[PDB]
Amino acid sequence: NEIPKPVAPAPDILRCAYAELVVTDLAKSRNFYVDVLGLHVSYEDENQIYLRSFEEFIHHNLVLTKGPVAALKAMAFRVRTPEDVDKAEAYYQELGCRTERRKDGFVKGIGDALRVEDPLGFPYEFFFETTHVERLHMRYDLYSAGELVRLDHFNQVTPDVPRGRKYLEDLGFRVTEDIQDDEGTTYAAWMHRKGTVEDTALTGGNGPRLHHVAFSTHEKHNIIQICDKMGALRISDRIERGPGRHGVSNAFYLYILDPDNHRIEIYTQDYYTGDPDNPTITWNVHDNQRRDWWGNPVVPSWYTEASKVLDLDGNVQEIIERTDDSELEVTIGADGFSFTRAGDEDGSYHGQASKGFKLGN
Amino acid sequence: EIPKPVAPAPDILRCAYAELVVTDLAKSRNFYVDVLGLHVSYEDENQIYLRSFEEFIHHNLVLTKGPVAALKAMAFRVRTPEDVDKAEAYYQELGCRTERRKDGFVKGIGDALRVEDPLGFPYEFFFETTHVERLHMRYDLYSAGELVRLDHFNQVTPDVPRGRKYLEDLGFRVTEDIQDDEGTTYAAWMHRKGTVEDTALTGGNGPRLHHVAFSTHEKHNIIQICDKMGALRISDRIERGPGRHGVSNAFYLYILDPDNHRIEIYTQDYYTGDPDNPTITWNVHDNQRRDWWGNPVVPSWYTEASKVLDLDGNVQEIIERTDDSELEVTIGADGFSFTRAGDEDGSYHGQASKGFKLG
Amino acid sequence: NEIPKPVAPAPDILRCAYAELVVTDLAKSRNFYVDVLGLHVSYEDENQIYLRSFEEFIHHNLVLTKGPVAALKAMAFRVRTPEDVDKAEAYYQELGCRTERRKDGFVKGIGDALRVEDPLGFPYEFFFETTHVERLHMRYDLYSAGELVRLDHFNQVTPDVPRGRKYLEDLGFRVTEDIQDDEGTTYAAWMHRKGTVEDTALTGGNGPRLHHVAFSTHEKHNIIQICDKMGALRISDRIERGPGRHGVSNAFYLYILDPDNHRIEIYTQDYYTGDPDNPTITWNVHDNQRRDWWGNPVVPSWYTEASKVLDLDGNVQEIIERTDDSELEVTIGADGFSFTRAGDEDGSYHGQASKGF
Amino acid sequence: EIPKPVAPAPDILRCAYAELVVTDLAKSRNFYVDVLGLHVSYEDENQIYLRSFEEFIHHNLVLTKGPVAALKAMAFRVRTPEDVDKAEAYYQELGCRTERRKDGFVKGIGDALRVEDPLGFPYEFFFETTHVERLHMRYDLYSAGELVRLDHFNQVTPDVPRGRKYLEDLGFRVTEDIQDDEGTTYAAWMHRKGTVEDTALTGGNGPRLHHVAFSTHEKHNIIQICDKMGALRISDRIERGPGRHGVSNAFYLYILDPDNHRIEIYTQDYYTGDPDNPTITWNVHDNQRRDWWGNPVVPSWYTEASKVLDLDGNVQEIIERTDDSELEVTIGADGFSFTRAGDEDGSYHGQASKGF
Ligand SMILES: O=C(O)Cc1ccc(O)c(O)c1
Ligand SMILES: O=C(O)Cc1ccc(O)c(O)c1
Ligand SMILES: [Ca+2]
Ligand SMILES: [Cl-]
Ligand SMILES: [Cl-]
Ligand SMILES: [Fe+2]
Ligand SMILES: [Fe+2]
Ligand SMILES: [Fe+2]
Ligand SMILES: [Fe+2]
Repeated sequence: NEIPKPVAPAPDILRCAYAELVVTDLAKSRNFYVDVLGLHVSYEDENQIYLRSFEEFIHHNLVLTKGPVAALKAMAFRVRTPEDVDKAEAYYQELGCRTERRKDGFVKGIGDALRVEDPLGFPYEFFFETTHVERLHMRYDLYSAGELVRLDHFNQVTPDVPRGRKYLEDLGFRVTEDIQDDEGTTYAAWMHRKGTVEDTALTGGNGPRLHHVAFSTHEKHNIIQICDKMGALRISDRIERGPGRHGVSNAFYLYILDPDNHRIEIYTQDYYTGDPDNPTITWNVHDNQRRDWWGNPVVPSWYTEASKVLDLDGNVQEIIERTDDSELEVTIGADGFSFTRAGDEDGSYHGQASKGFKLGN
Repeated sequence: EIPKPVAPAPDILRCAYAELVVTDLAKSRNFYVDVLGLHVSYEDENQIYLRSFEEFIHHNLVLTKGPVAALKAMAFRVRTPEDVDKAEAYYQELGCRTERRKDGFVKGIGDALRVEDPLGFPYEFFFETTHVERLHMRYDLYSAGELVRLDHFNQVTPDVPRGRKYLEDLGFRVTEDIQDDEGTTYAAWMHRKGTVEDTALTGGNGPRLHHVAFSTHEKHNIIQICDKMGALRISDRIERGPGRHGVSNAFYLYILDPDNHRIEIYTQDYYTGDPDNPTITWNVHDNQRRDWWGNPVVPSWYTEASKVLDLDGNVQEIIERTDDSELEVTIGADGFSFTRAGDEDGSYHGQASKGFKLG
Repeated sequence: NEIPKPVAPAPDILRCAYAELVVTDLAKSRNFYVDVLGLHVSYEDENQIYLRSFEEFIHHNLVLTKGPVAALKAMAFRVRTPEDVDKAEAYYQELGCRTERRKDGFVKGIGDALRVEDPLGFPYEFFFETTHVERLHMRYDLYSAGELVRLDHFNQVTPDVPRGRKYLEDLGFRVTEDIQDDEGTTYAAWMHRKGTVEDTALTGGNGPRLHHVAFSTHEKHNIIQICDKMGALRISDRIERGPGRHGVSNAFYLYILDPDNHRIEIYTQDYYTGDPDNPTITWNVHDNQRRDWWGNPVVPSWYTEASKVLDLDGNVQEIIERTDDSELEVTIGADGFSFTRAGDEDGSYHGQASKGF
Repeated sequence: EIPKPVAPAPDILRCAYAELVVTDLAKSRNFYVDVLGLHVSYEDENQIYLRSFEEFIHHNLVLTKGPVAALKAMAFRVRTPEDVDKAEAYYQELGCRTERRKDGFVKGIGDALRVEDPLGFPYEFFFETTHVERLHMRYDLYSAGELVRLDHFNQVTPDVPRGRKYLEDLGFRVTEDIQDDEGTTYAAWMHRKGTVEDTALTGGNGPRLHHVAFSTHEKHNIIQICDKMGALRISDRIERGPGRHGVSNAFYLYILDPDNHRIEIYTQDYYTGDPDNPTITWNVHDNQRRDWWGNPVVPSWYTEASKVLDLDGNVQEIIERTDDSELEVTIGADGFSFTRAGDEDGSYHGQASKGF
């Protein structure tokens, strides 16, 4: 059921800014994000770790908060002015959503902040005020071979992609690419404020769940190094998918799994989307170069597994099942189909994945 | 067992070129020149002679039109003219068929010996070759995917220790191999030129040619070949990869030519030229041995390979492997692999890694 | 003399979009930009070549226009809406600047467009409407080892940097980085709309002149390849400066010279500036890591040479002399000084450039 | 000329390590370990032993505390234990001073011969060495600037042809050199291991050690060294580069340690292992021979180099080059260079390139 456009003006959103993830063992999670991935510690204590990327000047891009149930607690967007936090509150109230306003922040290093249970069941935060820290962008004495330089985007699993898409468009996100079929189904969409392919993205599936948080690197070899290091640490089982070239976004990518199975994407070298008539690219769901441009098969966990999300009380949001067709099922499932060249039987796949693989039992 | 000759082994420098029989010369040319960017040393209606960016000998690859795609010769350069005579005496003592041509079998090679070796493979040994313009600083020509050297061959043969011993007598030194705990050898890598490999043995029905490998300068050059193949909408000819190898530590990719000949693109293995270079043995169930990142080995990699010819140009008969199959013991329905030895977490039973089973 | 802030609202400027460069030999220029640099032809004829980068979808990033005097004819910024072109027109009219509007464009592939002689003497164009073309961002069948992927920025030589900076700020550009000394002089400033370090930048010097136009690559090796190719073509003398790591911007860079001596920068991997309180970085002019972070010396030509610019009638703009201190003189001239570590005599340079020259 | 011994030459595999005397061990450690990321094989209060990422022999660099910074030994590994005996006979026949230590001069080397060679350089030959963990897949340790192998040495010596013929007799093959039309040789590069160089000769006053070179995997690893040096505010210790070489075709950088020992970082030269590997001669006036992009060579690169020690640890006396100077004929007041031979456009007279 369609989400109405409020009369109240949308807040002016700059970018994705940070996620707060609940984690079950804080020391194990620190080992992953600090020792394996090289994120920089802005603050920590016995309950939380606050981490930032190489080029960041706001207080953090990631808060790890200890709790009993691993989940997304908030995805936070920075807004352009303090007054945009008021606009966000009015906007979401008009939408009939539950909201919570804290003048001195939910997490350290953030000031006046609004959290909301959005119409798709996701916990969004909007804030302007944040504690500036040392921007480490020229600290090459600290630079790692796998350095994560920026927070890039979030990706959300939600059952009805068009419903979500219209709501985000009204909030001022522009869709850059999407995946559809010839029968009216949308499987995924990507949308931005900051002028890259994405600040958030919708993946069709049971939800609300958080698919991933993405960080970028400077160069492709930096992503290769993360893989290499995970091999040396004998944690290659935590590399879920990749590395690859995306069709959607044209980025070089890797997906890995934190100790609570929160999925992290490492990403580089997408393209500029800031013009308001930026061409929207629609890929057909059966095109086997859409997700991995080289045609490598998409691991089934990538479609089925995602993180729980919390409501404003800290309880897990109940999952609503997708009734639209499943991307997994129509591409690599038993009645699935994919092609390399449209209309060519050669290099097509019927009821199995590419490259000689089938879905595991 | 293959006996060690009394005659001295030829001093082999390196792998030098392969002659591949191809069925459609123009389609093969499109692949090797237009897609992969190899440099033409000579061509006519019957053959295309190709070299890599840094080569100075006449060629690294000869594509010969013929009725049945196959490997016709894998050629090693020897240190001196006299080493061709040494190769001839050596293989005659082994009781192999040999053929000697004072003026070469292909253009740009002089005095050369071809043999049907004890494993059924057509080896060539030569010294003399026509030098060409070494293109190593021709950055006006350099591709985003530039292939810079010929690196190695890889041969499929049923009995790896038997082949390994024979190659050792020939002066190749084993760098890495893959074994299990009950004494089966699945693969071995061996060199002359001070890299991980000049040729390599993969256990399987043979003789078949598994692949020919070319290097690039950097990892991104390999990524570009993938990217270009997607743009050309030939991603279905990317067989496996890209990845980081366990064995060799090289960054890699496997692609298939129009006759299904497999080409590896490879970079950044390590120096093995010291005589006590430490050998590395990997367990066959170690899921990081082939792809260090644990990505699954596609089953065609284990099953498919090119035919090889005898000196008459007929296809060599295949002999079946009786030792255990790497595919079966790792990714088949009774297969298993681990991430950490002894740890059930990150182990895979009856399927491949990353959530796939065999198609 | 301070440029006043209009009552009229500023246009919403998205980004630098294209430059129109007058060149004297269209074929020689084509050889440089297409054959050497690999830019993509959107359109050409006997008078003009329209070129774009690998990831662009608007008609072009660079127009080469044959003419008698090599010069910048227009530096063009795209605005957010058609109504922003009206805003630009009112804004510059209130500034008392000469303006010209053409509903059907000045160059092919651009629709309704306003050109102005701006208060610093530069020919700015603002436009929204443009013909979309095939975006080549996944055409890896065409991708060059030196591929130029985006237009990034322009850099302008102007005698009074503070005066220009205030005007650009009023127009909506935000200063990301600058170079000053301890005596109240500003030598350079960088400023943006699109959320990178720069869409345009001001270099203190006699002006108006165009210092350079900059294009991006994906990776540092792509810039190295441009140098390697120029060596192979035996045109290494057209490499002016670099490659290097910038202090200001933190980008990896290269400066080369086209056949009419128009300077092109190749640039990669600066940082995100889109937050409105993005911290502004000020360097001291004597800091020998401010321009090349590795302390490589800046050749004098980089400071003294720059392209002519045209007025709306196509005539060369008269050059006004800088009276503020010269960055060349104070760092590498006879009485110049630079340091590696502030306050350390070791690694400092008196009356000469770094690294032995 | 240095006569060829009748005794057989030792079979030399490769350059293996250098022993550098340093004046302040902790400062040197900071440079080679904390800045450059070399891996500790052993240390104590007098010495630090260091290796590159892909090495399995005990070390590639030994830093020894001493009163005067100098090269103490440049060591080549030989193929067999018997090659040490061959090296001893060979240098004895040459009339050179030698010292054999059956248990080595430095830790992790066994039976070793040091010699004061005919050019005044302290060479070591050894086979026996303690194997260590080869770190080539320890990506948990890998630095953004990782030094992966020892590549070569470069020696300053007054008479390049004399040194070249000596090295050829020892089995080194020349790959590239720089000459002029009058017949002067200014520099030569020569190898055993099938790369462009294991050692190289630069014309100048000598014996002095010009540099020791380490390789990286990729060009960005070299860029990272420069960026790191910037961040550490020691950019003044970047001497020359980064660049593409003409000779060798390698991507390069030169930096200076705390005692002004020069280290090259190098990647992506070409294969030279075939015995008829084509030799490349550049003209000294060709401005792309050293830096392919035509960037000027700073005078310090031609004039400055490290002292070397004799076997008593005293500094070797230096012999002045009497052949023409490459500095003088290219960038000095009467020098010149060209971009394109015969073209005055892109030529530099009495001046280096690019405006200096
Ligand atoms: O299959 C793997 O990944 C192991 C391996 C290593 C080096 C090679 O050259 C090769 O062809 C295969
Ligand atoms: O000076 C130059 O640039 C030539 C050169 C090539 C290879 C080397 O290893 C070296 O030290 C110097
Ligand atoms: Ca359908
Ligand atoms: Cl995807
Ligand atoms: Cl600069
Ligand atoms: Fe993503
Ligand atoms: Fe291989
Ligand atoms: Fe610039
Ligand atoms: Fe060197």
